[PDB]
Amino acid sequence: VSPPPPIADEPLTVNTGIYLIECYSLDDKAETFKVNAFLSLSWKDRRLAFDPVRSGVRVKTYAPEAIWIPEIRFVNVENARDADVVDISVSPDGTVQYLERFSARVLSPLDFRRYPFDSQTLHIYLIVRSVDTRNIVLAVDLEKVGKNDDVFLTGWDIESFTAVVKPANFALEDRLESKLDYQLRISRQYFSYIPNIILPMLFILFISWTAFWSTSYEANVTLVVSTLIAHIAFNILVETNLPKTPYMTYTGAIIFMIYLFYFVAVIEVTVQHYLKVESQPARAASITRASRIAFPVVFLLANIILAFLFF
Amino acid sequence: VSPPPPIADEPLTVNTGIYLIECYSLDDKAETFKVNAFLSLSWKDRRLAFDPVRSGVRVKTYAPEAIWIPEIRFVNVENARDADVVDISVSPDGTVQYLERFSARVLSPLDFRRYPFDSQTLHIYLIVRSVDTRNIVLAVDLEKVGKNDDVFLTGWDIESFTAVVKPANFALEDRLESKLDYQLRISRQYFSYIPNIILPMLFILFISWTAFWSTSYEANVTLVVSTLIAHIAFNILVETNLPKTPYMTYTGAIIFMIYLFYFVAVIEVTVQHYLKVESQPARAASITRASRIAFPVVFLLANIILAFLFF
Amino acid sequence: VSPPPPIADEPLTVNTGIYLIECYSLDDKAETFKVNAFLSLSWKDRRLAFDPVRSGVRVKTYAPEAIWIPEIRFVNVENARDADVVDISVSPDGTVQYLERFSARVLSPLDFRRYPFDSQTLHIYLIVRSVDTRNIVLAVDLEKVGKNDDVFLTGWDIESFTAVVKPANFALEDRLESKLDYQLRISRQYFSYIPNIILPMLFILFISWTAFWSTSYEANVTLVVSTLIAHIAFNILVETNLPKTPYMTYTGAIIFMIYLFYFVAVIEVTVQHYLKVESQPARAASITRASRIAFPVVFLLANIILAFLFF
Amino acid sequence: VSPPPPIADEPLTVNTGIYLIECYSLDDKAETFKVNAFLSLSWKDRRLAFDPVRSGVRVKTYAPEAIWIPEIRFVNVENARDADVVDISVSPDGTVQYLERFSARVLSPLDFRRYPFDSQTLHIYLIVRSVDTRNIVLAVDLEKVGKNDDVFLTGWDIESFTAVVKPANFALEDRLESKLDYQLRISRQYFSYIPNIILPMLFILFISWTAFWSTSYEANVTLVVSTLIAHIAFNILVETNLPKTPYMTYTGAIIFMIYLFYFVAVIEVTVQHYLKVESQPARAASITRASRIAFPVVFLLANIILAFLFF
Amino acid sequence: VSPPPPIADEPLTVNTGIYLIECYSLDDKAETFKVNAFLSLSWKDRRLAFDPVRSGVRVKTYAPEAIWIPEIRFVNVENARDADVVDISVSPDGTVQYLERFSARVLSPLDFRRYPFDSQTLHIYLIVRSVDTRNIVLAVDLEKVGKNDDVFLTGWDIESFTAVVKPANFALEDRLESKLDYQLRISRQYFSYIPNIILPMLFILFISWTAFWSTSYEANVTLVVSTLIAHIAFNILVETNLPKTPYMTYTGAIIFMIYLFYFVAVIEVTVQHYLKVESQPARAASITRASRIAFPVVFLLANIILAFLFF
Ligand SMILES: [Cl-]
Ligand SMILES: [Cl-]
Ligand SMILES: [Cl-]
Ligand SMILES: [Cl-]
Ligand SMILES: [Cl-]
Ligand SMILES: [Cl-]
Ligand SMILES: [Cl-]
Ligand code: NA
Ligand code: NA
Ligand code: NA
Ligand code: NA
Ligand code: NA
Ligand code: NA
Repeated sequence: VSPPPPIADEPLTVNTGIYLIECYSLDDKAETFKVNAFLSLSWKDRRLAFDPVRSGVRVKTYAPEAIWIPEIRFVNVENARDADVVDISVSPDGTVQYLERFSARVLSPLDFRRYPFDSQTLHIYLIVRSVDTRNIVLAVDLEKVGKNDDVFLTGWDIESFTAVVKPANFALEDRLESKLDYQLRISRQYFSYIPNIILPMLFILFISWTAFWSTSYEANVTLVVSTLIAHIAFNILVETNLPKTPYMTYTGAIIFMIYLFYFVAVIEVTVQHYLKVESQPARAASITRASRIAFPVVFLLANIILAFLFF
Repeated sequence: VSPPPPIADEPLTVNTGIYLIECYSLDDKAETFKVNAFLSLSWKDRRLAFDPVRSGVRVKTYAPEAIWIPEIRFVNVENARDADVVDISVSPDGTVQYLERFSARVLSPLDFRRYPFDSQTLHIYLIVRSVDTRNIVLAVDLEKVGKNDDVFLTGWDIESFTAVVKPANFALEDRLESKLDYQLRISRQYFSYIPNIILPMLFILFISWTAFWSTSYEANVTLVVSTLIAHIAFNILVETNLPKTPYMTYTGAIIFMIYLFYFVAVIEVTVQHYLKVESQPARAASITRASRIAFPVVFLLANIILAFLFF
Repeated sequence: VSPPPPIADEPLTVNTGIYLIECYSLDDKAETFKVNAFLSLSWKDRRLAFDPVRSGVRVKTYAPEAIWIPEIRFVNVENARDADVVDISVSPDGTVQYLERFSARVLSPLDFRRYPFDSQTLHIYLIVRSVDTRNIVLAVDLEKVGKNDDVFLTGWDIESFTAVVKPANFALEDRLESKLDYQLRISRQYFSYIPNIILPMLFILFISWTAFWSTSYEANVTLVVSTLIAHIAFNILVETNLPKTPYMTYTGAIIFMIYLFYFVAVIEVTVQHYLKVESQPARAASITRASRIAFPVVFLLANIILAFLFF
Repeated sequence: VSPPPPIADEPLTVNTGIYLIECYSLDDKAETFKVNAFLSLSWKDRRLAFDPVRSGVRVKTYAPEAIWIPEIRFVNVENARDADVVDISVSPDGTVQYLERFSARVLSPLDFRRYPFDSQTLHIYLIVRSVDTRNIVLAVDLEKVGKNDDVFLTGWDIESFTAVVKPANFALEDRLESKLDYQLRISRQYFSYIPNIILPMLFILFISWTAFWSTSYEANVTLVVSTLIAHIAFNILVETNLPKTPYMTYTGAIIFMIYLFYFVAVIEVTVQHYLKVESQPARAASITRASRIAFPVVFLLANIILAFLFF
Repeated sequence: VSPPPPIADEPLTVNTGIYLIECYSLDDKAETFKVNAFLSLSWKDRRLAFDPVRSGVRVKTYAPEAIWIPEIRFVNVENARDADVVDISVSPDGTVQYLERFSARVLSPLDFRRYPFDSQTLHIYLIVRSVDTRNIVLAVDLEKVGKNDDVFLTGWDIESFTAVVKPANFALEDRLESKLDYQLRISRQYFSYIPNIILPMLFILFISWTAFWSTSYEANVTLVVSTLIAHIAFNILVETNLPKTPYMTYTGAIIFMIYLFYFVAVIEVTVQHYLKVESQPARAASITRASRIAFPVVFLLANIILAFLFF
C-alpha cells in the first residue's frame, strides 16, 4: 500500500490524541515511568471514500492490513510500545478514525534540585517519518487528549496532561520528521519524608547537642559519634532512592551541611576535654556555654540561607 | 466480520464471569497483584443459529477466527492480559459460550492506614467499547464467578470474590463504554509482625527505660542512644516493605511517636546528670523517680489514643 | 477438528507422564520453583487407525495441526508453560503418542514450621477440560514418569518424583475436569544455617552472659546491648530469606525467645547496679551467682521444650 | 516433512559445532551463566540434491520451513534458547550446512569448596531425540568449535572451550538420545577478595587482640565486641554472594573459625577482669601475657591446617 | 532470494550508519548499556534498477520480504536486537536505502582504574557474514552516523559517537566476516561522589585523629573503633556499585590505605595507654605529640603518591 495522494502539494495531517488510562511505576533512579493509554489517529484517504446512499452504511470498518496506516512511533520510549487496535472507522468522505490501546516504558528526565519538594514535567513524544510520496505532519485533536479521573501515580500528584499543539518539524536521516510534545505535569507527595527521614534526622542532631550540657568526655564522644553514624545511615538511605546528579539536591545539601555540625561538635568536645585536663575548666566552660547558643542559631540561619537558594 | 444485528434498537449484552484459579504476588510497594483466571463470555448471535434436527448436532464449536467475538479488555491491568482460549460453543438459538484462561498483573491501589492490621478490596475491571453498528453492555453471570478452594495469597486471607452486577455505562472518545467491577476482599495476616517487629521494638524501648534506675550518665547515654539506633533500623526495615503514602499509617505513627519518647529520655538523662554535677542530686532523684511512672503511663495512654484514632 | 468418538458412552482416557530434565530456582519467599521437563500424552483415536500391510509404515508421524490433541494445562502454574513438541506418533490401532518438552514457573505452597529442618512436597497439577462431544479423564502411565539422575535443586535434596495415579475428577462451570497430582518430595540442606546463623547467634548470646561475672555496669550495659543489636541483625537477616507466615517457624521461635533472655539479662544487670549503689552488694552477689546457673539451664530446657513441640 | 532416508540401516549423523561470541552473567547464587554463540549443524539429505549445470546455482539456500532440520535441543538450559537462523546452505549432493546464532541461560553447577580460589567447568549440553523413521546421533566437527578472542567473563579467567567428541548414546522413553558435552573451563579472579574482604577482616581481628595489652575491662569489652560485630557484617556480606552449600567453603571455614577466636578473646577479657577484681592481678597478668603469643600462633597454625585440608 | 550479482569479482559494500535516539541504563556491575537507535543500510542491487521516465516514479518502496536484505548482526549485544523497519527505498540505479529502528542491551567492558574519575569508550560492533555467492564488506556512511541532542546517559557525560571507518575483515568458520567499530566516548560525573562518599569518609577519619588530643583510653578506643566501622560501611557501599576487578581502582586504593591509618591509630592509642599505666606518660606524650603531625603528613603524601600512580 502507498500513502494517500495529495489534492495539491499539501502535506498529510495526521490528527493525534492520547488519553491516559493507567499511569504507574515512576522510577526516580532510572528516570522512567510506565504508561497505559489510548492513541487515537485521524487522517483523510480519498481512496477510501464512498456514497452512503449506494453503500447503505454510514461508516466502514477496516482491518489494519486492508488500508494504509501512518507509521507513528514514540521517541523517548525505552522499548517499542505494546499496542492493540481497538477500532478503525471510515466515514463517507474517506476520513479514517484509528484507535489503539498501548503501554510503554517512557524515559523522561527529572530535576531533583528541590527533592523531595520537587515538581516534574513528564514527556511523551509522538513522532512520524515522511515517506518519499509525501510529507507527514502531526496535529493535536484537543477533544481526544485527556486522562481518567482514577489515574494515580503512587507518591505523586498529577497536575495536568496537555499537548504542545504546534509540532516540531525537522530533518533526520534525509527525511522530514514531525514530533509532538505531550506533557504530564506532576508534583511529589513530600509528606512521608517528614516523619521518616527529616524529623528522625533532626532528633539525632539535637541529641548530639546534649553534649554541650555534659562535662563527661566519654559520654560526649559516645553521644556525637553514635548520632553521626545514624546520620551516615540516613545519608545512605536517601542516596539509594535517588540517582547520581551533577548538582546538589535540597536534601543532599541539608544532609551534607549536617556533617559539618557533627565535625565542629567533635572539635568542641575535644577542646573542652583538653582544657579540663590542662586545668583550664573556666575557658572550657565559656566555649561550652557559647556552643549552646551558637550551634542552634547557626543551624537555623544556615537552613534559612539554603531554603532561600533552593526556593 | 461485523457484530450481531439487533432485533430492535436494543444493545448487545455480553454476560461475563471470572473464576480465579491462582491468585499471587501482592506487591505492597507497587500496589499490584498477579491473577490467573478463567474469563467466560456469552452473547447471542442469530447468524450462528441452527436446527438441532437437520444439523444432527446439539452445539457447534468454532475457532475464534471463524466468528465475531466482542473485544473485552481489562482497565487496571499493567500490560495486556495473557489469554488462551479454552472453548467456543454455539447452541441452536445462536448463544455463544466463550471461555479463555488468562493471566494479568492487576494494578489496584491499597489503603495502608491501619497497616499491618489492614483489609483491602482488590479490583478487576472488565470493560467493552461499543462499535458503530451497535452499543455493547456488560452483565454478570453469577454462576460463572468464583475462586478455587486452593486459592492462597501469601501473607493474606481471601475473604470474598464478588462482582458489582450493574455496569458503569459512560461515554469515552464519543463511544459508549461498559465497565464491570470484580472485587476481591482480602485481609492481612498481621501475626508475623508481632514477634518480628512490634515485640522486638517494645523490648528495645523498655530497655531504654532501665536508665531511670541508673545514676551512671555514661551507662544511660549508651542505653538510650544504642536502643535509639535499633529503633532507627526498625523504622528503615518497616518503610522498605511499604510505599510512600500521603497519610500516616498505624505502624508509622507508633514508630514516629516512639522517637519522641527517646528524645525525652535523652533530656531526662541529661537533666539528671547536670543536676548531679551542680550538686543537686535530691532534685535529680525526684525527676528520675517521676519518669519511672510518667514514661510507661504516657506511652500506654498515647497508644490508647492512637488505636482509637486509627480503629 | 473434533474429539475421538466413543465406542459406547465411556470417557476418553489421556495417559500422561512427566520426566524432569532440569529442576531449579526454589524461591522460599514466593513459594515457586521452575521446572524443565518432558510431558508425554497418549490416547486412542480410532479415526487415525490404519492397516500396516496396505499403508507400508508401522507408525505415522503427524504435525499438531493435522490431528486432534487434548488441551492439557497446568493448574498451579504462574504463567502458561513454555512447550515445544518433540514428537507425535500413531500406531496401527490408532494409539497416538504425543511428546513435548516444556518449562514452567510452578506455584506450590511451602510449610516453614520446621525451618530450616523442613521437608516439602512440591506439586505439579495437570488438568483437562471435557468438551461437549465427550468427557476427558486423565491417567498415569508409570513407565513414562521419572527424572534425570543429574536433576539437582540448589540447597535441597530431591527425595522422590511420583504421581497420585487416581485423578481428582470434579465439576467446574458445568463441565468435567480431570486433575492429576505429580509430587516432588524434597528436604532442605540445613548444614549452611549452622555455621552462618545458628552458631554465630549462640556465640553472641553466650557473650552477653559474661555480664554475670562482671560488676562493671558500664561494661555490662555495653555487653548486653551490643550483643542484642547483633541478634536484631540475625532476626532481620533470617526474616528476609522467608515469607510472612501466620504461624511460628522453628527458627522464628528460638529467635523470639532469645529476645526474652536479653530482656531478663538487662533487668539482672540493672538490679545488680541498683543494689550495689543502694549499698547492698551481698544481695546483688546472690542474684548474679544464681543467674550464672539459671540462664544456661532455662535456655537449655526452653530449647528442649521447643524442639519437642516442633518435632 | 520426514527425516532423510537411509542407504542401509545406518543412523543419520548430525555434525555439530559451538563458537562462543559472548560469555557473561555468571550467577554464583543461581549456578547459571549466559552465552551468546553460533550453533552450526550439518547432515546429508539426498532428497535436496540438484544439478548446478541445470539449476545455475554450486549451492542452494533454503528457509528453515522449506526443509527437514533435526530437532536439536540443549539439555541444561533454563528456558528454550533464543535462536535466529544465519544460513542454511545445501550443496548438490544434498549436504545441509546450518548456521544459527543463539543466546541461552545455561544451568551448570559450581563447586564452591575452594572459594574464592576456585576453578569451574561450565557445561552446555546438546541433545537430539531419534524419530521413528531412523535414529539420530550427534558428532563434533572440531573445525567449527571455538571461542572469540574478545570473550571475557567478568570476574573470571576463561581457560578453554572444548567438546567431548564421543556422544552419550542412551535410551529414554523407548527412543535413542544422542547427547554431546561442550566444556568451558574457567577460574575465579580472587584478587578483589583480598583488599575488600580478607585484609579488612584480618585488620579487625588484630585490632581485637590489642585487648591483650590493656587492663581496661570497659575498653576491652568495646574492642572485642565492636570488632566481633564488623566480623558478623563480613560473614553476612560473603554469604550474600554465595548459595547455601551442604559443605564448608574455604572462606566459610576461615570466617567460622574466626568466631571461636572472638569467643575465646571474650573469655580471656572476662577472666582477666574477674581476677583483677578478686585481687589476683599477678595471675591475670600471666594469662594476658600468654594470650599475646597463643592467639597469633594458634591463628597462624589453624590457617596452615585449613589451607592444607582445602588445597 | 539470492544476493546481488557482481559486475566483476568485487565484494558487495553495505554502507552503514547508527544514529542514537535514546541511550540509557549503564550498569557498572554488569558492564552493559541499553541503546535505542536507527540503523541505516545502503547497497546496490542492479536487479532492482528501473528507468524513472518509463516507471514514472523516482523511487520504489518495498517490504523486507520482497527484496534481498543483508543479514547485519551486532557482535557484543546480549540478546538479539529488537528492530522495526522504518523504510526501504530503491533509487532508479538499484541503490537500496534501508532504515530500521532498534533497541539492544550492549555488552561493552569498562576500565574502573580511575573510578569515579574515569572515562569510558563504549562499543557497538556491527558485523556481516559473507554468503557463498559473494563476499560482503561493511562501510561507514558518516552522514548517517550521529546522536540526538536530548541523548542523556544518567551520571555520565557523552563526549562523542564516531565509527572506525576501516572494517575488520577476517575469516571465521571458513567464510568472511566484516566487523565495524562504533565508539561512544563518555566520562563519569564524579561530583555526587564528593559530598556522599569522599568528604563523609574524610570527616570520619579526621574524627579518629581527635584521639591524639585525648589521654582517655576508653574514649580513644570508642573514637577509633566507631569511626573504623563507618569506614567499613563506606567500603561495603562502594564495592556494591562496582564489579570484582583483577586490578586496584582509585577509590579502592584510598579506601584500602585508610584501613592502615586506622590500624596504626589503634596501635598508637594502645602504646599511649600501656606507657601511661607503666608510669611513663612523658614517653607516651612524645608519641602522641608526634602522631598529631605524622598522621596528616603521611596521609597527604600517600594520597599525592596514589593520585600520581593513577593519573
Ligand atoms: Cl513506539
Ligand atoms: Cl486486558
Ligand atoms: Cl499451562
Ligand atoms: Cl463435583
Ligand atoms: Cl461434562
Ligand atoms: Cl534448547
Ligand atoms: Cl543483533
Ligand atoms: Na497498513
Ligand atoms: Na473474532
Ligand atoms: Na490439534
Ligand atoms: Na524443518
Ligand atoms: Na529479505
Ligand atoms: Na561505649
